[PDB]
Amino acid sequence: MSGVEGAAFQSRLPHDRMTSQEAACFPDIISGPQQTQKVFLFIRNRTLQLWLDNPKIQLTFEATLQQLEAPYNSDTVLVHRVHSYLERHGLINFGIYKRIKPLPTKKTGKVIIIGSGVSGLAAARQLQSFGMDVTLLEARDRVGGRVATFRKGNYVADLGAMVVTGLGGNPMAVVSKQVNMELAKIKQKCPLYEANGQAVPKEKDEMVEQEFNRLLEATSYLSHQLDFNVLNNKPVSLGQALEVVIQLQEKHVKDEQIEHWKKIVKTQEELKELLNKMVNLKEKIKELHQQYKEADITAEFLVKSKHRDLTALCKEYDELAETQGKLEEKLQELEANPPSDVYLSSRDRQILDWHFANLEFANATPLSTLSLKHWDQDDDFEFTGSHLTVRNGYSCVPVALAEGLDIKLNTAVRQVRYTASGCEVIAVNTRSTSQTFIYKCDAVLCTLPLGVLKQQPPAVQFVPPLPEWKTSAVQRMGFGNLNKVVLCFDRVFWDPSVNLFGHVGSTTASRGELFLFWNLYKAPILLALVAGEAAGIMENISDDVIVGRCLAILKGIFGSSAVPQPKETVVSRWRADPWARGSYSYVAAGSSGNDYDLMAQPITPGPPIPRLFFAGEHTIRNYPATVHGALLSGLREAGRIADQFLGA
Ligand SMILES: Cc1cc2nc3c(=O)[nH]c(=O)nc-3n(C[C@H](O)[C@H](O)[C@H](O)COP(=O)(O)OP(=O)(O)OC[C@H]3O[C@@H](n4cnc5c(N)ncnc54)[C@H](O)[C@@H]3O)c2cc1C
Ligand SMILES: O=CCCc1cc(F)cc(F)c1OCc1ccccc1
Repeated sequence: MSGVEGAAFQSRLPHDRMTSQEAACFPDIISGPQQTQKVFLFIRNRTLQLWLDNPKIQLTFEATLQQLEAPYNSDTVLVHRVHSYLERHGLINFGIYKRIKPLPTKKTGKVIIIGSGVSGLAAARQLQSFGMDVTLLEARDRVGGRVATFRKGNYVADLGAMVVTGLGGNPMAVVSKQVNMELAKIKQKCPLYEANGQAVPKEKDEMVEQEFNRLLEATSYLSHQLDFNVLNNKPVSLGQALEVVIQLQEKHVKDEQIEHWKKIVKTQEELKELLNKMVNLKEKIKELHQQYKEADITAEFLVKSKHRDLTALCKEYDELAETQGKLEEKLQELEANPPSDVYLSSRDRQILDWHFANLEFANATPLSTLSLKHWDQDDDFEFTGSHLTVRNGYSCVPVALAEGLDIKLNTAVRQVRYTASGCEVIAVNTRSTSQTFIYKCDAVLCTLPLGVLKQQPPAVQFVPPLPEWKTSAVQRMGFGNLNKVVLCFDRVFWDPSVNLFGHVGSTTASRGELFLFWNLYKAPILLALVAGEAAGIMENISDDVIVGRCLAILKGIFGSSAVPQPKETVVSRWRADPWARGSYSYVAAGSSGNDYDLMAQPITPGPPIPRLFFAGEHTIRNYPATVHGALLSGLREAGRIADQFLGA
C-alpha cells in the first residue's frame, strides 16, 4: 500500500471515503461533484502523512500548503478547512511536539481537568494548544494515573499499563516517536508449569489450548447465532455459557462411553450364546461319535450313513468356531479401543483453568461477570502489528505529556458544582486535608476512573447530582481488577529468551493467583500477575507473604537453590487504591457497548449549554480499558469542548 493511504490507515480512517464525522463538517463536499470529494480525501490523507512522517514538530497550515503539489496547493481555502478539521479533532498536532506558533498569551475560557492520567493530560495539551486556560487537579503525588512505573536503582517495572497493542492505527505510535519510548516486541512462547513445578508436556499444552479455543467459539455460536443471551430473566455471563458448553462435551463423552459399553455387552452375549450353542453341538457329536463306533449290508450302508452324518455336524461345528473367532476378534478390538474416560482429566482441567485465568487477566474480571453477548464488542478495532512492552517504563509517556501544564498534584477533588453560569471544583490538599481549594471555571472535564465514579458513598459529590441516565450507566458497567507482584533479583535464573511463563494453579477458584510471569526488562525483573477472583482477595495479603508464594512457585520450577531472595519487591493493590478502585472497565453482563457512549455524553444543567465533560478509558466504546483509548478520549473531549467555547 501507498504513503497517503497508509496515513489514513494509521489514523483509523477509510482512505477512500469520508467518515460520517467528515460528512457533517464538510456537507458541501458530500453534495458536491465526485471529483471534489476525491480532492478532499487526498488533501486529508496527505496532511495526515505530513504529520505522521514527522510528529515531533507542529504541522502548520502554511507548511501544509507548501508541501502539497499542484493542483492541490492551489485550493487554499479547502486546504485550510481540512487542516483545521484535523487539528481540532486531534488527528494532527496532538501529543508533545515543538510548537512553531507559540502559545497565545491571552487565554480564552477556563477549564478544570480532574485527573492527570493519559486522558486528562491528552485533553489538557490539546486545550492548551487551542489557547484555553487549563488547570489539572490530580490527587496523587504524580501524574500518569493507571500508568505507574516503579524505579529504584537499575530496576524499572510497570505496575499499571505495560503493553502497546500493535502500532498499525495506534495513536501511541505517534506518542512513541515523540517521547522516545523503548519498545520491544513480546515473544509469543509461554511454557506452563503444573503446581508441582513439572512442565506441561507439549502434547497437553497443545491439546488443552485447542480445546480452550473450541469451547470459546461455542459460546460465541450460542450468543451470536442462537441468541442464548437471556435465561430466566437474567443476562447470560461468559462464565455461565462456558459451563454450559463444557457440560455438553461431558455429556458427549459419557454417551460415547455408554455406546461402547453397549457394543461390548452385545458381543459378549453373542459369544456367550454361541459358546453354549457350540456346547450343545459337542454333546450332539458326543452321542453320534458313540453310534459310529459300534458299526451286514444294512451295516455297510449304516457306516456310510453314520459317517455322512458325523461329518455334517463337524461342518456345523467348524463353521461356528469360525464365527466364534470373528466375534472375539471384534470383542478384543473393542476392549482395546475405549473412547475417552472423561472429557477433562484432573490435570487437564487445571491446565484449562490457566487459559480461563488468562482471559480473566485480559478482561480484569471473573468470567462469570462478563456479558456473553458483548464482552468482546471492540474486537473489530484491534490494531495490526505485534505487541510491545515499554522497556524504559510506560511512565515516560504521561511525564512527557505533563511538560508545561498547570498541574496541581496532591489536590484531591471532593465536589463538582456545575450550573448554567459556570462551574466550581472543590478540592483538599491530601497532605493537609484542612487546606481547601475552590476553582471557578467555565467547564469541568472529568476523567475520574469508573471505580471512583462507582464509589458508594461517593468520593466526589456532584452538585446537582448526575442525571439518572448517567448514574444508571455507571452502575451497570463493570470495573475489574488486576494486580502485579514485582520481583527484582541480582541475577537472572529464568529462561532469558522467554518473556512469559505460566503457573498452573491447583484449583478453579484460585486459578488466577500468580498465574503468569513476565520477563520484560534489562534488569533481572519478574512480574507475577494476580487475576480473576484472586486479584481482589490477594490485596489482603502482606507483601512478605505474597512474595513468599511467588518464590515458592519459582523454586518449584527452577529448584530451591537457584532462586535467591529478591533485592526489591513491589505489589500493586489497584482495587484498594482510592484514586482508581480497580484496574479498568469491562462490559458487565447486562451492560453493553452503548453504556460507553453514555459515559462520554456531557451534562447540561437544565434551563442551555454543557458544562461537565467526561473522558477516560471507560468513555470510549471502540477502545475501552486501554492507554490509547484513554488518549483518544482526551483528544475527543478537547475537540468537543473547544467546539463549544471557541466555535465549530
Ligand atoms: C494493572 C493494570 C494493567 C493494565 N494493562 C494495560 C496495558 O498493558 N496496556 C494498556 O493499554 N492498558 C492497560 N491497562 C489500562 C490502562 O492503564 C488504562 O486504560 C489507562 O491508564 C486509562 O487512564 P485514564 O486517564 O482514563 O485514567 P487514570 O490513569 O486513572 O487517570 C485518572 C486520574 O484521576 C486521578 N484521581 C482520582 N480521583 C481523583 C480525585 N478525587 N481528584 C483528583 N484526581 C483524582 C487519578 O489519580 C488518576 O491520575 C492496565 C491497567 C492496570 C491498572
Ligand atoms: O497489563 C495490562 C493489560 C491490560 C489490557 C487491557 C486491555 F483492554 C487491552 C490490552 F491489550 C491490555 O494489555 C495487553 C493485553 C492484550 C491482550 C490480552 C491481555 C492483555
